[PDB]
Amino acid sequence: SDPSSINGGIVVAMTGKDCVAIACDLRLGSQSLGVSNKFEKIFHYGHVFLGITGLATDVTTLNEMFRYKTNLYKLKEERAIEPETFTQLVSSSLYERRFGPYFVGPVVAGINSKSGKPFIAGFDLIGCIDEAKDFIVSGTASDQLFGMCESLYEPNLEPEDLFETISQALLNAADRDALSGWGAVVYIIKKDEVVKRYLKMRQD
Amino acid sequence: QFNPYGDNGGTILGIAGEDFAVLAGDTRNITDYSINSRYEPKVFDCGDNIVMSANGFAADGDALVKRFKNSVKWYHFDHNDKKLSINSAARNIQHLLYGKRFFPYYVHTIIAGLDEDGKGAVYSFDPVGSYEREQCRAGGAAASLIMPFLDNQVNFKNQYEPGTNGKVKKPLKYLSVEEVIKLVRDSFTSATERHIQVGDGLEILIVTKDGVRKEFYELKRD
Amino acid sequence: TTLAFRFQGGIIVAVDSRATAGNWVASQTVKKVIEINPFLLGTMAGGAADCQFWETWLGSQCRLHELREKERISVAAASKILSNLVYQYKGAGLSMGTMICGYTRKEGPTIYYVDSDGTRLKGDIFCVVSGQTFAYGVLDSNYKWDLSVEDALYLGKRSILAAAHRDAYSGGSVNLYHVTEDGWIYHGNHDVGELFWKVKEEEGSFNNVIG
Amino acid sequence: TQQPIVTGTSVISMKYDNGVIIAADNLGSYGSLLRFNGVERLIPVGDNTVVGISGDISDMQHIERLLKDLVTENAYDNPLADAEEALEPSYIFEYLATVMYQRRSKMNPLWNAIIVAGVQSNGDQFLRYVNLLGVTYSSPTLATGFGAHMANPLLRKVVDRESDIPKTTVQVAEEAIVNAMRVLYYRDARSSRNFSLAIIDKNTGLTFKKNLQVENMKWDFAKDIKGYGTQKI
Amino acid sequence: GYDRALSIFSPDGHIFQVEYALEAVKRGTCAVGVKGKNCVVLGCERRSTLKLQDTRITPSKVSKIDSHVVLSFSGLNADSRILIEKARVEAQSHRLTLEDPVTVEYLTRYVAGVQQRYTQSGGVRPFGVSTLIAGFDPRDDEPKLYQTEPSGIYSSWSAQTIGRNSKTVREFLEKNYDRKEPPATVEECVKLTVRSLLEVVQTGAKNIEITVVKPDSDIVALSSEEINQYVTQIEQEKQE
Amino acid sequence: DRGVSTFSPEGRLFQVEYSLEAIKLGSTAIGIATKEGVVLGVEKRATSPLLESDSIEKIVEIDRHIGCAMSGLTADARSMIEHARTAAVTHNLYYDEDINVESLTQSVCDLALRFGELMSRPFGVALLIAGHDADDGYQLFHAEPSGTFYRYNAKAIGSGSEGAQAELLNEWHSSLTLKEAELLVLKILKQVMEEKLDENNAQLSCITKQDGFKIYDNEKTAELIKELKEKEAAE
Amino acid sequence: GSRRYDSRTTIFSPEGRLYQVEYALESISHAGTAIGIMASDGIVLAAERKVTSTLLEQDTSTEKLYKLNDKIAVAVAGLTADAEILINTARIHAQNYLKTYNEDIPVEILVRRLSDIKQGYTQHGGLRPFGVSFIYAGYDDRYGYQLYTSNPSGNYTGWKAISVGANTSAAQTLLQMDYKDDMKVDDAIELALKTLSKTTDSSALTYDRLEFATIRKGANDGEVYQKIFKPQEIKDILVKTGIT
Amino acid sequence: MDIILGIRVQDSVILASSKAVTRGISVLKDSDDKTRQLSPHTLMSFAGEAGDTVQFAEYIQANIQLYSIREDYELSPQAVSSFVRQELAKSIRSRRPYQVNVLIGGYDKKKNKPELYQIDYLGTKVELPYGAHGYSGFYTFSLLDHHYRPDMTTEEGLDLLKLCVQELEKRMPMDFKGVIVKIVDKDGIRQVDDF
Amino acid sequence: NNYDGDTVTFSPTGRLFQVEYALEAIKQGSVTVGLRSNTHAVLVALKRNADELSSYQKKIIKCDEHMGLSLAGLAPDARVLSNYLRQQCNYSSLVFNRKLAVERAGHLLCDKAQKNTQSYGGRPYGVGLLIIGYDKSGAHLLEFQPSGNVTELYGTAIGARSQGAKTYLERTLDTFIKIDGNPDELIKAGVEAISQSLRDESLTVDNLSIAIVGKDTPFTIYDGEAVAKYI
Repeated sequence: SDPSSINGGIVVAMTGKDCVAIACDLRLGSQSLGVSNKFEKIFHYGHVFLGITGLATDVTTLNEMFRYKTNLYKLKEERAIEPETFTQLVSSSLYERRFGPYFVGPVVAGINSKSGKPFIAGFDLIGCIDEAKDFIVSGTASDQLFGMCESLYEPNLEPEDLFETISQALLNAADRDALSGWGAVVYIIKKDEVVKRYLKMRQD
Repeated sequence: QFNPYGDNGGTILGIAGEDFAVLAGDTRNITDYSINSRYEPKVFDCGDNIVMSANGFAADGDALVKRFKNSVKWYHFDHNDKKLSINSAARNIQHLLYGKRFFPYYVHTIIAGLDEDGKGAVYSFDPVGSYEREQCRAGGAAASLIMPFLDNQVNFKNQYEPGTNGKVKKPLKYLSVEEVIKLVRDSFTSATERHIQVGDGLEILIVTKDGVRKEFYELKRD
Repeated sequence: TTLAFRFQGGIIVAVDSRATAGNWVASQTVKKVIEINPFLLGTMAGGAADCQFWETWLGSQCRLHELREKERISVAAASKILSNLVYQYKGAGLSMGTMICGYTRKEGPTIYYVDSDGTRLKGDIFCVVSGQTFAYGVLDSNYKWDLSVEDALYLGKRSILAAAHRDAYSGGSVNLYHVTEDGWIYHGNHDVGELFWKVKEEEGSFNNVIG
Repeated sequence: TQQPIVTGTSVISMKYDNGVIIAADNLGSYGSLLRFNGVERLIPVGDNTVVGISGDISDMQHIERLLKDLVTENAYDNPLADAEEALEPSYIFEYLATVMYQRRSKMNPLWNAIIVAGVQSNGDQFLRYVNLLGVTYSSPTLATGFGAHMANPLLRKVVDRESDIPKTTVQVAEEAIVNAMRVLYYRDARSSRNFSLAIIDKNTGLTFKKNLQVENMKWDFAKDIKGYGTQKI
Repeated sequence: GYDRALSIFSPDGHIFQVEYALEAVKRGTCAVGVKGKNCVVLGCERRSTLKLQDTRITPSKVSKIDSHVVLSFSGLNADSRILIEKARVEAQSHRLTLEDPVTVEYLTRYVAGVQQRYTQSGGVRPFGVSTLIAGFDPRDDEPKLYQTEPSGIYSSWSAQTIGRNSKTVREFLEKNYDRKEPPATVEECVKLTVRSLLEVVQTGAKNIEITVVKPDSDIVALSSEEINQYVTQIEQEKQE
Repeated sequence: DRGVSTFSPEGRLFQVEYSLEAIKLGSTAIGIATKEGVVLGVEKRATSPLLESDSIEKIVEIDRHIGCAMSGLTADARSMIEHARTAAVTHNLYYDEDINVESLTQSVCDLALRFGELMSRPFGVALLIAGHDADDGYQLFHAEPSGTFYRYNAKAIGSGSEGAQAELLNEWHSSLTLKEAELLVLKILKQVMEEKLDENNAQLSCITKQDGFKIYDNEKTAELIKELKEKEAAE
Repeated sequence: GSRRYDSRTTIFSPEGRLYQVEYALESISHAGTAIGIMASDGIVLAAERKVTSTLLEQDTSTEKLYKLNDKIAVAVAGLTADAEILINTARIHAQNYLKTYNEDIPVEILVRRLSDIKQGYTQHGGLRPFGVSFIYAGYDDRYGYQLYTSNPSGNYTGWKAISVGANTSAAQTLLQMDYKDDMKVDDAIELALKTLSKTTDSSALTYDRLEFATIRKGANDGEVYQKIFKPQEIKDILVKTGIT
Repeated sequence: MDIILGIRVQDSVILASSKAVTRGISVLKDSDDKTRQLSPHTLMSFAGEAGDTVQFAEYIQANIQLYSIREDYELSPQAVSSFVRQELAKSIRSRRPYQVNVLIGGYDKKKNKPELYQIDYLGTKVELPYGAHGYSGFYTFSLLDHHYRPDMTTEEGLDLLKLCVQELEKRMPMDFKGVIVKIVDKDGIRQVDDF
Repeated sequence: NNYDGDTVTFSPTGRLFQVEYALEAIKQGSVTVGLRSNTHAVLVALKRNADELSSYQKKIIKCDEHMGLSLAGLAPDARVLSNYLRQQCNYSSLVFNRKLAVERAGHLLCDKAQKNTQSYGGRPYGVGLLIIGYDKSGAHLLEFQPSGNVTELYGTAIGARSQGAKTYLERTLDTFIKIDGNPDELIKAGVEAISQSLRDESLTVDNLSIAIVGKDTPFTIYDGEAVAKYI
């Protein structure tokens, strides 16, 4: 009945020393029934990464919509969109459906190509912006992720250290949510290399 | 909230003879337990030897009768003053009723006249325009009291030839206008006794080849 | 109660004639078969007005097809005109259960069930017993493909009688139609009151009655 | 679809030998509060018609403006506006009836009950009723709200049928109306003592009486009533 | 919106915009239709003024409307695309509502209807296009060939040609096509179509396109070499 | 340029008067009304011998009791026929009966003057509308792009009209049989046609109360042509 | 009324030509020459900027070669402003197709749509046609490398090699002479520059008067790269081919 | 309720769909085919609200057939699935959404690979080895999660599907009156008579 | 000349030529007469045939039970304007329970015609109408011109050779106005009036069309052997 918890799933993003990390689970369900364990929730438009939790039809629709908009941006601007600017485009796009909104919890992660400054942001379904220095959480286990991040996180973590922190934050949060899990992916993002790792976790 | 419908009571009766037809109704208009009028006609001459009554919500009945009267006027204009046949009138009224399918006319419609062969005809409609041709029809609040009487006394239903013990049905026969008027008067007299919304007066419109004539009889005012 | 089944001799269509408002019996002479064209029949179940109006409208649309294409409309095409129309009004509260029956050289004997829900189905037999639509007859035991026309007429008549007796909202008289190559034929109206007693005496069935 | 806020109670009327009489109290109630006194609810149209209105007062003031606008419009390019082509009671009624039924059919009604009283060109008495549903009817006596329940029974004892209208004088008819207004003051919790009365006669024309009061009231018997059964003091 | 009446009558009762549209057709590359006993062949001219052309990707002159009906044209190429698109949409619309593919006559009547509408609608000019519409009706073995023109009139033809020098190739067909005995085989029908184009084309190289439509949605376009074999055999018989 | 709805100094609409010229260039159509029925005949006029003549449709059914022959820009007629068929069926839906021939004609003529700056120009085609109804019996009407219609005992339109009309003026009487009317249409068509009249380049049709509107077979018309030739050779 | 002042932009001439289309084609014949050459292993787009100045910022300038997506580019000949209206429409259609089917638009489908828009301006609306001719260079996995052209009429055709704008007659003769089917991109680059160098109305062909682009499978493995040449890169390929 | 199952084997896609049409406590048909051929190598099975199911499938069939005629090319299953999802994703925020759940089985001739897509009435899409809609989902899934092998043949796939239907008949409370089975491979779409 | 291209253009002398051309269409039309007493109002119309096989074009149209007109000019334009009168008469009846005054029917025709003379793209009406009626102020006769000018008259005539009938009525004014409660004699005066506009042709049984409305007489049209009495 509640659109934002029919399909389930989670996203978390963190900042480190000259790096950012974004991670998600792989589950898609019809409430109690698990349908797919290959439903990735993190998309990238150039060097800007977008995670989306919530109603899965809207996750897919918004991915197709932002691919569309960032493609037209790049053709007109003659450069890839930056995290700060994409954040404003997500917000704009969500608030134009104010009274008929997409039932989603978007998360932006990426490094500004010019300033080299790590950047993360989160949004509500109507496009309010949460621009935290430390970490952003989204999905059916947001309460669990807030708990894990608030205790595990310390500032200025090296890439290989930040990986362990965000991985343990996701895995332990997902295991306390019925509608999250069935695998997980972690993106470690540096200025000019991105590593993608699939985590071994419980399939119940 | 605001309720767009009301009930003004009353009862209408249409009987078709071999070479005539009658449409009758009580002249009483009510709301709730109050009497609005003891004489407010509900059976109208619509031209081309057609008599029409829309019984139920009085507002919807007045509107529908107006639209049909208008419909007859434009038939003459658009078709070189062709007489509107009862079957054509019936089909036209169906389209009028069905137009408001999702905001219906809360009325029971009966029209009487002569068919193209000169035989008496009665047509009966539901609120949303379903219609059928019949020998007998009663509409309105007291329809349930009158229709069984008409089944028994006009169509001779559940009547058999004495001495056959149900082997042979009573022969169907065409009633005279005088016999039909008696049944109409008896039906309304009976309905007035047992229905609170029926009384005050009875107005009968008789349709023949010669035209439309009107008879009025007083009913109990309690 | 409306019944339409397919056999070697063509299509048998049998309907009752009772109309009700709640428990009130408004009519026992209602015509629940509309003769769209010499080769096309429509049965009516659900709202009396909805069925009468739109099946009469279908006859108009079928007539226009004949004019524009100099050919009889196919039962498939005629059924889909009605099915596509009701689908536009879906959720507005139209109540319609209907079977479009005809014979054409292209398709042979064909029955299509068309619903107010927008359901359109082709089948050999369709039955509507108050509020319920079935792909089987009220009896269905006697049904074999190779049946005498006059034998098949009786099954259809007997099937309406079965439902008329048990179902409170079915009754009045039975209207019979036979659909073949070169058009349909009316097989008369049979009052259930007279029919019941005759059938009982001849068949030795309805023993639970007493008379 | 709305709810009525400021409201007017009964309008009562009847036919007599030579014309028609209509009356209504001068109150505009805001629920249980008797807020506006001196509200006129009988609105004359020319010298041959009076329109009495009960129900929502904001809707009444709208209808008042439609009628004022109807007189203006009728005069336009009409040399016989004050003669053969003057507004008839029957014309004014059919217009209001049309508006009332159209407004109900758009589910946005004028929350009123209306009685049109007047005399026609040929001297025929006109008296017809219409309300928020567009329901219409005529009778030798007509009344809205509480009037229907209490006034009609009293007026129907003077004119019970059509044949009684020639036998009913203006003095007898006015007496019956004034008495009915006193009964409504006794028994309607939304009535006032102050009312307006209008006579439309085929000979003497339109007589409009304002600032009429219910008089000759019976209260003296109240002093002798103590308690609700067993109390003696 | 632009309402201006561009197709109007003249004092001699002619609609010049419709007649000038026929002039656009006259300028177009030649198209010919021939129906045999059990087939219809559509021959089309390719003007050899354009070489360095990519024949793989260049719009072909014969367009499938459905699996069983084809449309060729003479006139404005751009205009033809709009009629082809509308026809293809109507073909699927007919299948969807009637549960049967269009008859050749029905598809023709539709395209002809569109052409007519653009002769008495404000703010629009007529189509500078004539069409040959060929195919077989569903479950029928009787060949069908129809012609349409900018005015909107249409009719059925044993054989017909449209476009530049159509007067010449119609002359050929009128003396060479026998109604009592039409081309019995595919070979005979293709031969007569290639022969009719060779009266006008120039070189029998990449200038002639041939499309054979047989009953039951059997449509194939002949290759360069296949057509070249017909061109060779015709001239070797002519040398006598 | 100038308005499409412009009047001439003589008080005639330019575009209407010009359309009447287009109709004069059209193939001949003849109608004869009798007490036994109404006959409709047309010249097909194929532009080439390769054109399959039976595909030339200039006589058209509107309803079972109303036929229609056309002359002029015949493509313009398709939407008029479409409207006529829709009007005839729609009236039968609303009133459960056959539409009067005059009412159907009046409906078609209401399209005529719906042009301006609605459609961009008048229709370039005239119609002969033949039918039967119970009120006024067998009827023949001439519908013009002006919006005017006249009833006729007999009428010819198209290229050979004024020659044909003068022939109909002499030949028509109130006692004509249907067989006489058929031969008379064939006789006058054969007179005004360029090519020699046969069953392939001319087409007959009639409307009777009993059988309704029928387009004649080529085999049936062929026999009436042979019957005509013999009776003309008989004196 | 307003009829008096209407040019009637969508009528036939007595010869059955479209006045405004014919006049638009006359306009385009004065525009800088654009050439497209299709090879087995890629496509070349070469175009000539119209009489430039020494004070024109060339490195940030674009008038001839425009990107429609990652797989399709166009060379322009005519009104630059008119072209940009159509280019933005094409860019949106390409992204509409990708959103609907989740596949890059086939080259012909994009070409047909832009051509169908042009056609409309010639048949209805009473507006002037677009004064633009396009050369489309594109790759898809159905037909591989493809060259198309469209003109104000809305007609489009496919090509192995083609020219639009000024001196096309001369350009097309030179291409028809030196083009072979087994030709490679490096060869096609040389042909394109040699053709412009001979057809140009300018005294000499220099880097500051050219826009150049290649679409190569010369992208690491099984994919396609678009290269819009920088001023310094156009200068280098002019020395390599031996024109300066 | 209606059973629609899909299994993708090594070289084909098999779709099993229940043959019964029921509205309330009435069985309207026992031979219903809940499938539409979108293209020669693409098949769609649908379950949902009466009327919406057929109307949606026929609407999608017409659009895919139009594309095929216009481009003389067959849209890839990935492309057809994306088009279908987007039509459903439009309909959820429409005045009256289509209540249809579909399975799309197709053979991609370019990649020479069979593909199965599951899409719900909201426009939720996933690519799966096996899929199903409704109550029959929970059972079949777990059964297939145990038996399905990626390199299974068409014959092996049919046996596993045969097992799923048999187990569904015992375990399901409603009578779905058997299934119709259709195979999608390189050669095209065929119906398995024996089942 | 240069100022007759459309209806939106005044000439240098302040004339509207398109309107004047429309006025010409009427003069080409067949003759129709109108006259009234205090009790009755009569229309007499000469119908025109195409040829001897053809019918005689109907001239008189009923608008309501108490009102109707005769036409001269474009018949389709009479159909449009008569349909508009039918609607306005109908609106008055339904909304106000009031028979529309003849004078107010005139005012409405005038205002409808005017709009077509002041706007680009449109054209003036090409027909002239004689409206007769009986209302609450007795018998009325109106003349309509598509300029918009509507005039109340005792009698008049429009169409070809109308001047003959108009002169006769101008002499007979004092006689035919006094023909009260005698319908036959008022029609005789109308038939004798239209007779003054005939040349070569005379009034036959299928040629003559008469209509009458009065105190106790609904608007009725007489054609065929019903007018043989007056020949």
